[PDB]
Amino acid sequence: APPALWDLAADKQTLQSEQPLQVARCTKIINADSEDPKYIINVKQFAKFVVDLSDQVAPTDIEEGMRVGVDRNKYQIHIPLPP
Amino acid sequence: KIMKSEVLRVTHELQAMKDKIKENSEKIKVNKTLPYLVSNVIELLDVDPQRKGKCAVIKTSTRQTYFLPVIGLVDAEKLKPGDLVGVNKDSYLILETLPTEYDSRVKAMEVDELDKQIQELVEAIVLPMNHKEKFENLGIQPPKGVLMYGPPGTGKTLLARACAAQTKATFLKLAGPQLVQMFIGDGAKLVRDAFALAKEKAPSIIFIDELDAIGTKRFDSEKAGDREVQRTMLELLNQLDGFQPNTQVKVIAATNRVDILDPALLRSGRLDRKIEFPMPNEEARARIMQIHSRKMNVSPDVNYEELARCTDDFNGAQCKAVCVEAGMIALRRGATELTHEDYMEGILEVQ
Amino acid sequence: AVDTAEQVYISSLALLKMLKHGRAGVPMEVMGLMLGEFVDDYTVRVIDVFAMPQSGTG
Repeated sequence: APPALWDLAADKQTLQSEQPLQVARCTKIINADSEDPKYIINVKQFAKFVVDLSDQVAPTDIEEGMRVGVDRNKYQIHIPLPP
Repeated sequence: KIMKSEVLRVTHELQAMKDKIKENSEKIKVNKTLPYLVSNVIELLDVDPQRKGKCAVIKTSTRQTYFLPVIGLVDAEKLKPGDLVGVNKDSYLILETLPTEYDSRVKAMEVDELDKQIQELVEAIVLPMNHKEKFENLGIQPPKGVLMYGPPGTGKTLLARACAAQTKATFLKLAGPQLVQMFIGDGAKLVRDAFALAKEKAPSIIFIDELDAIGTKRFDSEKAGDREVQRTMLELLNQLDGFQPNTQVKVIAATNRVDILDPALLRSGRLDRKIEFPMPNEEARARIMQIHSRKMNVSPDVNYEELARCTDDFNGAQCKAVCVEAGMIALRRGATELTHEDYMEGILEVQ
Repeated sequence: AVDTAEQVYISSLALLKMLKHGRAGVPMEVMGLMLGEFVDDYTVRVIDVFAMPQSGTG
């Protein structure tokens, strides 16, 4: 409880920080790319989804068979991740 | 010209149409831009009794079957049981159909960016990409299937691979055992998919090897493991006969041994060209070896007699291996330039 | 910092238009607008109600 005290006091701005980053599509993994505007992505539920690349992620930073964070609403990719 | 004065009104109506289609053609871009998932499409002809019967069978990736007819814009390559189709929310309609093939994996096999006989060969592979414009007047129909065979030790594989570089087109690699798998009924799918990629892509180069081993009809009646590539070849010939699209990109076949041959392989669409190799000469091999080694730095004094004489029943890849071997010890010799004796030394080394 | 009691007046117009909008209530996201005149602060009346064309953006 004492280590969680200062953190609980620091949990105040988390409400205002809750609006972004909150979206999770559960990290669907891609396969290949036929063309740059449209990419084919296969979720772990074995359902293939297609979405255009956002402006926040460079096309040169995309690797074949790489797991990245993807929005479950706008369906686009806000930020990638190292692992 | 008083009767032709009514044409102006018509043109005004037409340009008015062109002006009023701007919006409905504008909404297309924003509506069809992002299909949310991918579903499998299967064509099934229904009957309504215009009121013409039209329908289709859909399969979602979530394994939920729905109902829907055939709609969308003008279709050409569509209506085929393919995949990767555009779909909107709850609409389950069809907008953009793109074929990526099925189970992709077989397709990404590989990505590639003797004078008298090789002359005929070069002319043979060049002419379908060249003389097509002259084939109208002359009425000359280019051969499709070409059979390249001969005694072992020729090196025809890397020779044809070298000609593939001369074709400047894309080259593919398919072997005999690659057609043999644990599953069943793979032949039809493989052939149809390969022909699909050959239909969609550029006029690339397709070369298969070892058609003799997989084409064995096994005179002995006891047992054997593979009957599949037999009927696969039969179906291949069937599609190379009864199909008009066969005028499209050619498929090159090669056999190592002449012990097994199918009399039904004779046709324009099927195997046509037959060239036997009567113990290929030396000086020619020395010539192509010179062409291959012209890039590397070598002291420009060569008798060629020793290297031509010391080569007996050796492949082209083995000659390139002789060059490589000659380059191997030249590094530890301390010399920055390849010598003459290093060639024969390499010959006596690896062979 | 003053707040009163507001009550939304609904007529048969907006109701029926929202019923047609109910038939238009397909899973595809739709838009709509409401019009009226404000006599005062604590009362609100709606009269003119129509629909909007569908879009892929939602």
